[PDB]
Amino acid sequence: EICEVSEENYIRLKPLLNTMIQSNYNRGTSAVNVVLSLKLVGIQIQTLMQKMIQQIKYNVKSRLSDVSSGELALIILALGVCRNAEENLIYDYHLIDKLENKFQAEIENMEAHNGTPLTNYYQLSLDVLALCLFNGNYSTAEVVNHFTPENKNYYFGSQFSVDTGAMAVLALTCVKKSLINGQIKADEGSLKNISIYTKSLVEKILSEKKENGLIGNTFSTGEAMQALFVSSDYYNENDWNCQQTLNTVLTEISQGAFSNPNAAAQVLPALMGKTFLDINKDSSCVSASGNFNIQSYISVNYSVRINETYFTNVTVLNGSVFLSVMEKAQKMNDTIFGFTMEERSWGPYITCIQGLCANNNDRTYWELLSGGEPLSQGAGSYVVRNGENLEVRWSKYL
Ligand code: CNC
Ligand SMILES: *[C@@H]1O[C@H](CO)[C@@H](O)[C@H](O)[C@H]1NC(C)=O
Ligand SMILES: *[C@@H]1O[C@H](CO)[C@@H](O)[C@H](O)[C@H]1NC(C)=O
Ligand SMILES: *[C@@H]1O[C@H](CO)[C@@H](O)[C@H](O)[C@H]1NC(C)=O
Ligand SMILES: *[C@@H]1O[C@H](CO)[C@@H](O)[C@H](O)[C@H]1NC(C)=O
Ligand SMILES: *[C@@H]1O[C@H](CO)[C@@H](O)[C@H](O)[C@H]1NC(C)=O
Ligand SMILES: *[C@@H]1O[C@H](CO)[C@@H](O)[C@H](O)[C@H]1NC(C)=O
Ligand SMILES: *[C@@H]1O[C@H](CO)[C@@H](O)[C@H](O)[C@H]1NC(C)=O
Ligand SMILES: [Ca+2]
Repeated sequence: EICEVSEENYIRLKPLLNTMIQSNYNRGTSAVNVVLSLKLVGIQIQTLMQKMIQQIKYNVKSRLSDVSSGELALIILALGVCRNAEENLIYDYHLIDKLENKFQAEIENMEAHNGTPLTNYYQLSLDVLALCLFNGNYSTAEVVNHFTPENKNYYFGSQFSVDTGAMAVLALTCVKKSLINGQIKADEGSLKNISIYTKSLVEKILSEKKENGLIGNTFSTGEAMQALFVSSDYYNENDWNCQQTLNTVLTEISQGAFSNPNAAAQVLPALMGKTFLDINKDSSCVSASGNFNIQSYISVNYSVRINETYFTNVTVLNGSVFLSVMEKAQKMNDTIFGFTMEERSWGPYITCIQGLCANNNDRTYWELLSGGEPLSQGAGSYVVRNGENLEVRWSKYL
């Protein structure tokens, strides 16, 4: 099923639009995902477009080797949503060729490191999707080999990653269409296995549907909708009410749930009935598209769990974020609560605590929890409440 915001309710999407516009003033956040999101729904924003090109030219000319496969995949997707002058950058910089190498590096890392890629399966799916949409060279056998729904990389602990599953579905679906067309040849029976993979992934995605229509959490729903949009083969009308899901998301937007530009970007296309598969590299660019009218303190139980657990009661100003709690604890005791964070596009990411740093190959990371439940937001955004059992936990992907 495909549902979308009616033209009468377009005003409800304004907070998303506003959020993405403010990201112009944030040099730490990406413009690639934002511009991709906008162009996908037929929206062009000059300032953000200029920001993205600047970021792309910067990374290509002096950091291309360090750019992750998934990051390059998004760059290619953003530059080639439709045919324009900026799309030439893909072929002038040979980004598709570079993506093939980065994608192969992910594969060779899994062979060397017990099945763990350099990044993750979300990016791996982004890689296949981009290579598929832009006629890049990739092995379908490699896809059949690694994208099996039972693969551990679809799961973070015991939790199936809806985001990962959704992006995989979008990628696998592209390969399917490419196979049925004349774009790509493969060993006969590949279409069958990929279809089965997709079938299983759709079931796992729908199994994470909440009572309110959300699929996974608030921030995985948008791309989950995309995946379900293109995979109606594997579910009935009574397996999913798209309208309920849409309505719940719209409610979240009005409550400011999508204040993070990365989250706003990822949710937008589906709300307009669009998916990543609507990317037509051979022209869809409508040049005329877009007319825009324009003290109190609180206390929590903060704990750091590794094997043993260190805990204190911290007091912060009301409306403080999870990160503020961590910083207060660090001041109380740098030995025990001292941490290392890095600035990401999503925001502040916790890499190390007590000199103990998260490791990709070890499949280890720091997990944020409240009352034993994993947060849906980062430390920099999660507003804490009185009497909350806040916890940062050393965890595995399992
Ligand atoms: C892989 C993945 C992803 N993750 Co994590 C999950 N699950 N994540 C991870 C892993 C990262 C390491 C790895 N192997 O890459 C992993 C398992 C450790 C992780 C952890 C976290 N994640 C978290 C969450 C909530 C999110 N994650 C997603 C970004 C969720 C993603 C889904 C999505 N994007 O919609 C996701 C599936 C794909 C990210 C990616 O590669 N994108 C493509 C890439 C090209 O862009 P990128 O921006 O460079 O991606 C990098 C960063 O995003 C960073 N990163 C990953 N997650 C976060 C979360 C935050 C808050 C920040 C600031 C950075 C990150 O890791 C990526 C590789 O370096 C999220 C959209 C999933 C969701 N629907 O809830 C959500 C963001 C929501 C929001 N409004 O903030 C955690 C806070 C969960 C928790 N309760 O502990 C936690 C961060 C704790 C900390 N230390 O600060
Ligand atoms: C498809 O999967 C089946 C069952 O695992 C396997 O026997 C077969 O070799 C696969 N076919 C292709 C072309 O991948
Ligand atoms: C544009 O925004 C202004 C804000 O004052 C509003 O009054 C006006 O009705 C809007 N114009 C339309 C209808 O697009
Ligand atoms: C946790 O304890 C185990 C012993 O059971 C130890 O081997 C391991 O190093 C500890 N974990 C960390 C993160 O050091
Ligand atoms: C706070 O966390 C500690 C462990 O870190 C635990 O012993 C204590 O019971 C917690 N406080 C409450 C009331 O939940
Ligand atoms: C935490 O709790 C203790 C005991 O109730 C209290 O005396 C102290 O003021 C609190 N400390 C902080 C930093 O909140
Ligand atoms: C702090 O502010 C929040 C909303 O801003 C409010 O819900 C909460 O009640 C306030 N502090 C109290 C009374 O615990
Ligand atoms: C921090 O807490 C630990 C554990 O109670 C304590 O032994 C140590 O003296 C403290 N370190 C600092 C830097 O205050
Ligand atoms: Ca330190």
